[PDB]
Amino acid sequence: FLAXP
Amino acid sequence: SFVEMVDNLRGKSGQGYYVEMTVGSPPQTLNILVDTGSSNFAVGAAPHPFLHRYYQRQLSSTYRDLRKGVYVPYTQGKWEGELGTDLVSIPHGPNVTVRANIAAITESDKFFINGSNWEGILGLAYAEIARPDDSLEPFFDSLVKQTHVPNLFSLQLCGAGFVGGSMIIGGIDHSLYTGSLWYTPIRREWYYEVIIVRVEINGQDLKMDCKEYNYDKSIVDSGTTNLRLPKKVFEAAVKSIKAASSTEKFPDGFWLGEQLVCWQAGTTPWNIFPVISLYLMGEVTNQSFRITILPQQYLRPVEATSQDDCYKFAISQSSTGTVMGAVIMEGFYVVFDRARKRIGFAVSACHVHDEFRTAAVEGPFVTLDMEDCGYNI
Repeated sequence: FLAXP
Repeated sequence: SFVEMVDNLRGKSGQGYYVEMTVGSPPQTLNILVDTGSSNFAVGAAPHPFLHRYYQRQLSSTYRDLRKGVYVPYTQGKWEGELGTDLVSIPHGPNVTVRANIAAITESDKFFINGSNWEGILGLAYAEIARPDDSLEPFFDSLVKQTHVPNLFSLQLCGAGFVGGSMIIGGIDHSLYTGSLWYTPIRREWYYEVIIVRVEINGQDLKMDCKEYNYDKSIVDSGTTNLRLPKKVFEAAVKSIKAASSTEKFPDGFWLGEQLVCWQAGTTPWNIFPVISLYLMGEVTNQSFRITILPQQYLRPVEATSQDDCYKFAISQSSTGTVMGAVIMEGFYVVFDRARKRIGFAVSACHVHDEFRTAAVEGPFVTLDMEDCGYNI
């Protein structure tokens, strides 16, 4: 699981 | 009291831990995955080969539609969907019911897992990383705002041997862990970011710059399977683990989790693999505690057949920071103390271990310049 920041 | 919530997580072993929830009016039951890595509530809302059911907005009287689309990318997999709201509830949680933002997952790629028995995802992180921005109160933030539950939950993920767990909403169940709780400050409320100040393999310092361990960030994340390390740190840990366990030689492809290791049932020589220790910045100035997993946390079991047990190496590399996923959490009771901006670990009363070793939380340890360990920009 989030990806990016 | 919290006994109603003990044992409320199930899991198809290696496919993620999920808590049952109901959505809408009348309430359609769905198994939701528990994910402290993401901050988005999202349920499969249209058919897919892998999921045996989904969310039919059409049949929910309490369902509104927000009229804005959403895209979420996970380190593994991604989906896009439509943003609604609706009434949410949890059977084996608090008897409360809120209106909370929901993403209806209408398109996905390598997200849902075949046999996983879940159909949706509960992002428990903070709003700063919600998609498409921080105007999307994450489910929990609403659950607390709309009810009396206190700002805190704790997770006890339970691994398998040769799957279950408990998500305690709003409190700490003292029956799930042994010994003391130890707390590391949450560095910033976005991911659940923590700061690691020292790494040891069978007690041997990895001897790298403190920054390198938190390179980018190090987060606690129930959604991720492996313990994930930044490249310099990974390649270093693989050498040291290879070193210690060298009592057996090994395919280069095993440490990449491409090949599995097999032994005649039970004869798995746990004792030859090193324990792993993370030291975390403690609550008290110039202080720190450590946590230690066993081979039984980083060698996830995998159901080839026969009279042989097979394991996959669950430590892998990462471009985006340390990720203390299930491999770590499966050994502790983790308490996400959002209220007091901190995270606690205690030895989980159900972590797989052997007669001669067990997982550990232990402290304190005099460590200086710990603030100097966090990375920046």
